[PDB]
Amino acid sequence: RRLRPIYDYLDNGNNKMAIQQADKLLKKHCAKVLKAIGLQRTGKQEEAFTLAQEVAALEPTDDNSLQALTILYREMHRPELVTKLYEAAVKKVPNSEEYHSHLFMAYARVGEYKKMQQAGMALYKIVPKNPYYFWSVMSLIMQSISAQDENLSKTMFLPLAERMVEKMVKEDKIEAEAEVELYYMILERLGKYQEALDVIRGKLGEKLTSEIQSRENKCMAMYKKLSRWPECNALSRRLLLKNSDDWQFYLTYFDSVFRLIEEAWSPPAEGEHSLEGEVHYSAEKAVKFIEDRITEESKSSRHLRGPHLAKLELIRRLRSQGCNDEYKLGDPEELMFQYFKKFGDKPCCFTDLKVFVDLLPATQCTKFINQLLGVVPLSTPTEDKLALPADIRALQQHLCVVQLTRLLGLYHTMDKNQKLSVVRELMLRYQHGLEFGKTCLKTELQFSDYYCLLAVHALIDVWRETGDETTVWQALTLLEEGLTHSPSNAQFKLLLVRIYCMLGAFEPVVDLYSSLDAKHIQHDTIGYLLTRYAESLGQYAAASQSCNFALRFFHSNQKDTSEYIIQAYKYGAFEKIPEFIAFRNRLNNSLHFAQVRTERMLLDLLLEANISTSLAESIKSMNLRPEEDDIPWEDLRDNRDLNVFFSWDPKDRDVSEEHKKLSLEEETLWLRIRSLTLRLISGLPSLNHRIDILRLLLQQLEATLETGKRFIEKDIQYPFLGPVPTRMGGFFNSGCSQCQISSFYLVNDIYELDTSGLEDTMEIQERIENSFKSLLDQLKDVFSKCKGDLLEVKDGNLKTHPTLLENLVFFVETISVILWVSSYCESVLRPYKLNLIIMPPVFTSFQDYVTGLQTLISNVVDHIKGLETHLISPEERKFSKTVQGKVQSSYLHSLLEMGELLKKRLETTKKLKI
Amino acid sequence: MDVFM
Amino acid sequence: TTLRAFTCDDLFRFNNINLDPLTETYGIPFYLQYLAHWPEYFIVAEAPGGELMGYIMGKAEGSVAREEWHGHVTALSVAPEFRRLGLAAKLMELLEEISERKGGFFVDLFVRVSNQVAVNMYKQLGYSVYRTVIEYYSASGEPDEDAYDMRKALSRDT
Repeated sequence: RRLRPIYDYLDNGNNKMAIQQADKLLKKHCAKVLKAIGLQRTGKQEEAFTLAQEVAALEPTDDNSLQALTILYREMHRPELVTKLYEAAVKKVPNSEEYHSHLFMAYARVGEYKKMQQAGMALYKIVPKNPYYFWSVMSLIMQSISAQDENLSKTMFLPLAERMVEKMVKEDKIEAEAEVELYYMILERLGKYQEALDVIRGKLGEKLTSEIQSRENKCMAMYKKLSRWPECNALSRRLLLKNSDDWQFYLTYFDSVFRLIEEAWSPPAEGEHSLEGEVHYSAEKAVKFIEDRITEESKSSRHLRGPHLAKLELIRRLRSQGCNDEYKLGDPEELMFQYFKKFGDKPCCFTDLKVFVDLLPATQCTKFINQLLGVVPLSTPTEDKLALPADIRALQQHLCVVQLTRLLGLYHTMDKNQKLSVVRELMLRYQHGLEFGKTCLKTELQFSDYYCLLAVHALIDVWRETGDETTVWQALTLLEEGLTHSPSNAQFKLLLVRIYCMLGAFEPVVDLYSSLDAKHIQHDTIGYLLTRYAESLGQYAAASQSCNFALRFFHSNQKDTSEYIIQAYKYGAFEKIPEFIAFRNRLNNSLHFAQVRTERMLLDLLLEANISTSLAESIKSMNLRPEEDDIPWEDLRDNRDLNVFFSWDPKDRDVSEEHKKLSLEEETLWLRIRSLTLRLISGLPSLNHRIDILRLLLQQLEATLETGKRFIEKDIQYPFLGPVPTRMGGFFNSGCSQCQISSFYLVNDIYELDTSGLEDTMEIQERIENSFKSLLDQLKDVFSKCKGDLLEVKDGNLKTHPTLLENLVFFVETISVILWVSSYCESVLRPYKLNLIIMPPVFTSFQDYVTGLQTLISNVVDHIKGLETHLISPEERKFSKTVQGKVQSSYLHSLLEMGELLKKRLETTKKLKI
Repeated sequence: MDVFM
Repeated sequence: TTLRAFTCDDLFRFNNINLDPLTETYGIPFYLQYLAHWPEYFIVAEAPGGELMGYIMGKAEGSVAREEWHGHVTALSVAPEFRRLGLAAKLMELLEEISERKGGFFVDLFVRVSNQVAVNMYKQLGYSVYRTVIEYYSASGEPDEDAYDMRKALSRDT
């Protein structure tokens, strides 16, 4: 019982698992070290590896030891050490199934595709079971999706797999479903679509009846890729007659019908028109079908919105070829009006009328809205008040009319006074819409929350088109009221995050992003709102926590998705493995992962480098070298959402594709700047004891700082709900690019002086002196540009200045780099001055002046004394005193953190005075 | 909806 | 509405479905397991232009020869701008049909007893009530909410 009693107690929590195991040394076998290390591998890597590698070379051949080592190795992001166990356990004993299967799993984990096929074939030869012969074929395709774009993808790997599978179709050993799935996959990959359609449409497709429509959805792809149209139209109509609501089949039906009208298709004389029967030819046979679907849906108690959208899709596509020949479909205005009349009281009347709104004549967008407003059951207007709805149905029917008036381009023609009367009206409607839905369960949105968003998208619009600054506070009070009434709307929290960030306050942003529970995958598509503004506004604790959460998610992603790609063979998937690989690559090549990595490294550096840890000891603990970047740069993804904000803007000024492309390009430029700065900083340690690498990163950095500077001149105007332009535009205004380039030049000059010496280098010493005297004059200009006042009281308003806080975060991020570089030069000058004369006496003045400037900047980070002295409907007059009380207490927190960091950094200038 | 873990 | 299968690379798009106080996100290993093992009970609905309307996860894990081969429902959501359309009834009907075709006894479900919307939806579709798990939903500081285990028997078969 020494293997169960001593082991079951050896995994209690941490120490009862370790102490009972650590006491097992003098108590009794081959895996006690591994049992002890599994719970003591928390932070110490060497003390764990000294037993891990000690026990991973003794020929374990045990389920306990192997299963513990395959977890210890996978947890430390070292899976390559796993495969070397089971093969080491296989060379001693040719295990029947267990060890060979585990070895194949370890191969598929580590990623050795071309080595997993041989293991699978050997395991099939040992025991002739069926699901082992197809693991080999799946590995043979895995080693064909990696090395793509070559003859050894359709002539060396895929055809071999097709032959290996057809060697078993001749027999009767293919009785399964994953087998047919994988065979269809291999046939589609080679390009034999005509030969892959028949393996489904024949006899091996009957076993493929597991998913809902896994047969008519795998025949459709082949019918498309073969350019076989009528047998696609027949399948489309035969699947529409079953649902009459699927959009994915209305689309293919219309595509195939118009392509048959283009090809001038004619039916055969005998038998059904195609392999699926009853193929439609022209508009008449394609219009009667839609006008029959509408009628057949009219006699049901479900009110489908399929046919009503299909008729508009058809009236678009017919008009896209010939517009003068209209049969009976009718004007798109009347169709949209009747669609609003039917599906008006539903929340999805806008997002269905949006896509078809191009059908309007582009001039009657002010008559169509007046026609829609005639059917809503509204009250009497002139009761010295506004015309208000009466039910929850006649309120949604008007909210949709307001949204459509927004999208048609009517709230963008008014000029700063009608565009505020509109906000007043949409606030009256919101305040009245709270009488309904008074008994909501706190998890259901109020019925008129989208009356507040339409009164915030029209206030931020005025703020961005006039620079008023008296409407941002109104929008903030509106969002705070709407978020205290219905405290589960995520649009309110996202807009408050955005507006607080664009005002300069970040503390409420973290308190609001912790509210909307952004869990794991959300950290890649919504966490960018936090990573972009965390360390930009001076909040270093919140930035550290955000970077830590994102990094935890991405590393768990790597490990867990590798494991669950292992676990798609055991359950016979064989069609998600390419999908799981594409997903894992899209999640490791993400644009947000690179940003979080570089920001985490730079935060660690400029928070605990040369302060509580030497720069060399803090670079060694991050595995940084100036010659290797773990960033793709070619497969950078940008999988941020960018459409999580509801935007009713007029479909041409909300988010183009050019805007997403430009946002990705600007993010890549600034990420290249940040990564190059990090890699250059990571050479100053170990530059003293090569400079031929830190002299090429300087060329790259000064080329990318010109690419970015020419990008900023291309004055791009992102929408408010768009991609949030990066700090690069604010990195060049407050001069800090040149203020760091003039230091990375000084480090080069100091290295040249060191390799030459203070003997006959009178031309280098003068250049070093001039570089000192010209770098201090830029460190003073940064200060002169960042000197201001973070909060005014100008004419009763507040007039928040966030630029004076971004230019004050950049100054800290710049004098940190300048102090690192200076601490390098002291390392080169101290031994010289010890060995014993014009250059050290100017370095001493440079140091005594950098200290005197850090003192000035740490005294102008005494805006706390100028902010704590600020004084600053009957309920809208109370939420302003909380919005402003949040912005003020966020500026105070930011200034406190920056002042504390500068007070901790100014002490490090006592190790540079030489 | 099930629990997360 | 387009009813398709929840392919990965849609995990980057349910941010109008999963930004609710009642819908969870479950992490990536959960989604990958439910996509590898049971890809039949993972329908998703997509509007005319993009706009994921709402998905339905689901599994069928039991043991036949004991009358416990049931089809679970491990998630269900509809985007708050696509509700009251009959979408969740459609997805639950598809899950019942799928879990009946593979010879299941009953469909199971775990609905936290705080929201009367979901409970009055399942009492109306046909779902009876089974035991009430106490302190089921772990957290996320907030209290724990007991969970009605609902069961609907359908077309008794092994």
